[PDB]
Amino acid sequence: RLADELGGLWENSRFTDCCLCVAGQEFQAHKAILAARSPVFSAMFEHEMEESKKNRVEINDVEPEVFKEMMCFIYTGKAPNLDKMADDLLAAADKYALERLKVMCEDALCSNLSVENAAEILILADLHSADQLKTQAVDFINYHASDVLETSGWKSMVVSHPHLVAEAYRSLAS
Amino acid sequence: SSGPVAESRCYTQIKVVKFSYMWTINNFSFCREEMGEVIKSSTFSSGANDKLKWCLRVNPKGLDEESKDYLSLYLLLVSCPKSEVRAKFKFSILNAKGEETKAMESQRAYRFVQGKDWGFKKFIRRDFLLDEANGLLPDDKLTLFCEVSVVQDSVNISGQNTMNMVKVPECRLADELGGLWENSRFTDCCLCVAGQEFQAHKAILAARSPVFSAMFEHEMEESKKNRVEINDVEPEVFKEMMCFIYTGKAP
Repeated sequence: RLADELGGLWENSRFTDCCLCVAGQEFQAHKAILAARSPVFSAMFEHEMEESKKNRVEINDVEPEVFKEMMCFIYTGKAPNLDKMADDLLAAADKYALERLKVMCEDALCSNLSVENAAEILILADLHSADQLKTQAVDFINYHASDVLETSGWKSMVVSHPHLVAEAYRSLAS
Repeated sequence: SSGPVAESRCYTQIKVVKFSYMWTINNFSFCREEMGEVIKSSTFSSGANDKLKWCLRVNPKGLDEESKDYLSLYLLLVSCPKSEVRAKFKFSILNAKGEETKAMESQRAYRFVQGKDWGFKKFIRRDFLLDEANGLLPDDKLTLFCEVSVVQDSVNISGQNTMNMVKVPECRLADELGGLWENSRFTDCCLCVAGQEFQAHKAILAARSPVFSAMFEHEMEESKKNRVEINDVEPEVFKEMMCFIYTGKAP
């Protein structure tokens, strides 16, 4: 019943302290749990904002359908609707340095690997600074370079991201 | 020195491409080729690959003196791409009704090469064929049915299917709550245990302890929100209760 307390601070919203905003939409949330579980938030809340603009902040970088999942992970400590839409939740988690959610998102993406989109997964794993997902994507492309190469995704990644191709070649070497 | 059996390191698995060819000799009683003269068929192929092209070959009166009054039927490999086939074969004669009778098989796969023709000398006696009571000549035609089967001895195999990883979805939920206590991390309201000073939050207390929620919200949140005195327990065990409510374990 651990998760349902703390979740009760979220669905019922239980007298928060500061008001967030996701592209105009209104959300209410605390400061203790954010600073505790998200280091970027902790450095954010204390430095230059708590004195002047403490009430109002604009979070103008994430979509709300995944903001609900990030802010039912930070509070309740588990993310139910993760494997269906794990592609952008990894980006959100890595933006605010939520390492544990990052690792579950990497596991979810790694378990959804396929030949038709391994280039996209490699691009996201390089852009979002993943390591385990990068290694697992490199191994998967090494095994299935027989048929991933025909896909348009590989041509896009070759034209746009040379160093990933070079790193895959270096890994496949020896 | 030494030299025993050579291992293969791979399991033995083979291919078999078995097809057929039906050949009709119209007016066979009027063909009249003498001793030692052949009558070659039309080129036929399998269908899987047309690299190999075959063609049957009859000698209406058997070649050599041993087969003086026999029908000698041969299978010939016209053209192959400089490689040796290992095909099996069997011939048979369709009767008038439709059931092949004089089936004659090759017990093993024979090695074929371009221009090399394996086959059975003395397939059948001429007199038994022309008897006109066995019914192997419907309307004076001869139907011959050859069932080739090329064996190839392939190696089809797959290697590592490296599985999705990794284990250790490590949970470190206690360290975080320990960090609200040891570092003491800028709390919001001040408790008190018999004069002593402790600092603590409001969200976690209200969430996990209903009595705390009722103290913080009813008649207190307006005037005395910062300071409350818990003046009924000794601190040496209060520290264990309030390191249990947060971290979820009492050492």
